[PDB]
Amino acid sequence: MENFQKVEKIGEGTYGVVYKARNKLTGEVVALKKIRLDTETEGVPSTAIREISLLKELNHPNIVKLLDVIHTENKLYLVFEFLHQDLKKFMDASALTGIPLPLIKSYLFQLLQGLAFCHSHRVLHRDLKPQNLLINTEGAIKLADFGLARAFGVPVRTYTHEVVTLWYRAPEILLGCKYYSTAVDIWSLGCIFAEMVTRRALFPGDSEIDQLFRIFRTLGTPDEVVWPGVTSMPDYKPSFPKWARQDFSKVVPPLDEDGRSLLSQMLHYDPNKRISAKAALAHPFFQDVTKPVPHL
Amino acid sequence: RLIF
Amino acid sequence: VPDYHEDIHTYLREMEVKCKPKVGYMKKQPDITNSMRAILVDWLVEVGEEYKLQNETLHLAVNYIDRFLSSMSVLRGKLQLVGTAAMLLASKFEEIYPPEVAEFVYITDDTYTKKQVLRMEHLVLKVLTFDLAAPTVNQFLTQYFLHQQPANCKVESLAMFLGELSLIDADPYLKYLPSVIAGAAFHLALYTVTGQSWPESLIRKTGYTLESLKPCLMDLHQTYLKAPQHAQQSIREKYKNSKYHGVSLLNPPETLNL
Ligand SMILES: Cc1nc(N)sc1C1=N/C(=N\c2ccc(N3CCOCC3)cc2)N=CC1
Repeated sequence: MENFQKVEKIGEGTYGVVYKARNKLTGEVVALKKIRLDTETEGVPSTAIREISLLKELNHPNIVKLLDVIHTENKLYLVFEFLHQDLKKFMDASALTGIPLPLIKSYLFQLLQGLAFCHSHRVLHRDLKPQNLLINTEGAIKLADFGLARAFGVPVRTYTHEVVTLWYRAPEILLGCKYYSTAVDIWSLGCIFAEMVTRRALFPGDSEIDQLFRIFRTLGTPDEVVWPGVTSMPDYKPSFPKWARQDFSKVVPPLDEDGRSLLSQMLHYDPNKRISAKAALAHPFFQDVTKPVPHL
Repeated sequence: RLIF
Repeated sequence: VPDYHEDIHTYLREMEVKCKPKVGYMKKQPDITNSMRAILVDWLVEVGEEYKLQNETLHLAVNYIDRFLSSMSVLRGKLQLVGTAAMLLASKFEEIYPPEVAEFVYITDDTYTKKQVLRMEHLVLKVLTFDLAAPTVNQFLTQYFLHQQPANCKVESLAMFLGELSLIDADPYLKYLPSVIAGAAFHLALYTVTGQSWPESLIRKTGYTLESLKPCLMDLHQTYLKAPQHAQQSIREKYKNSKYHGVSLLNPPETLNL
């Protein structure tokens, strides 16, 4: 720790505060996560156990780099490459103008490569939202905050009570599914894509049931044809109101036919049909993708 | 306690 | 969706080699023995029953312990403390909500303090270099099960049983990668239940012919045959549950037709 000079506090996340620091020896700027170790009640928090063990495995241009872990009696320090802001803040700051389409397209393409890498290494992120998506000044975006992430060499069991964000939550989870799959990550990413495009959250629900009904209101109420099984899912009720599917031209106006098509495949109700990250990167939406820099 |  | 199954399988086959324990380690421990390890593992099975922990959590704990004991000498009086910190770590890695540390102290009957367990956790982390996402027999089994025609849930329960039996006996089982043991367990469970055999889907995918599985199979069959006589009985008692179709009551085959 002696080689680091703290510069400023940037925040906290899912647990333990985040500082911009510089290595006094090499000049490298890093982001330090400081974990307060409760060395009498709980020990190393499971978020840090997962983030470290998973990130150490994942080396990819579009996944935040964990540079070092500095492990002391009283303190655990995580050293990450520094990235100067999150998508959520950038979107807030680009509100009224919009994030330019080309940049939207480049971000999505890079997020999908990040995600495809995770999924082909048996890692589910589980918690994708704009606040966990970090950008630099050169036009790159990376997945960050892997404190909720899980290895899925064995299927990941879902949490009776999801502590995991509402707005980007997939309908199979809202409806009481027993396991997660890589399709929940694709659903969130679909939500974030739309939110970049329209400048507001696709599905901003105020409870589990209001979340569902908002999805139903836009994509239409699912049935056995669209999604074999729904009707026998723990939390499915015959009394769900019956909406029809909105046309995506009205959901995402600025989007061309290619974007609309990819988005519709990322938000497929049936987790078995929803497009994989691997496949989405084959989409013709990405034919004219470039690497614009944000006006930060 | 396991005694070994 | 099976978009990533080849990729994950291949990557698990890479990682299992990297997460492999030293095969000859128990002979460099001056104070502990295969037989004490066997007692510790059998106790961890019961702890997992007691707290309704997933099976993956037990396989992970045993991998942490063997990797730990591969480089650190441990006195018999501290072995259960290594085991308790490993189970805590595995629970944090793998469970939705892991038991509290206090609960882990309670389960040794207060033979260590919460502080001791916590410091041991930190030591286990340091020695494993925070590399906790270890492939297990249970993970290779789960993948292998995708290749049943049709899926048979006695076959599934029985192969898990057998794969757990292997955690108990360092000799011979530390000789084999999880993917190989999982291969043997799956064949042996299939053969036991139905008379069928390590399917050709898997021979191609894994590159393991049934012949190559032979040494592990021979050992696993002998373990299966002798299980009702073995000093440690926790896994048998566990797999009598209807949860598991009582597979551990089923009669093992006296020959394997190899
Ligand atoms: C690795 C990591 N994990 C987190 N939970 S945050 C984090 C990192 N953060 C980094 N920088 C920022 C982190 C957060 C932010 N913001 C969040 C708070 O409002 C302002 C923007 C801005 C920059 N750089 C690298 C990693």
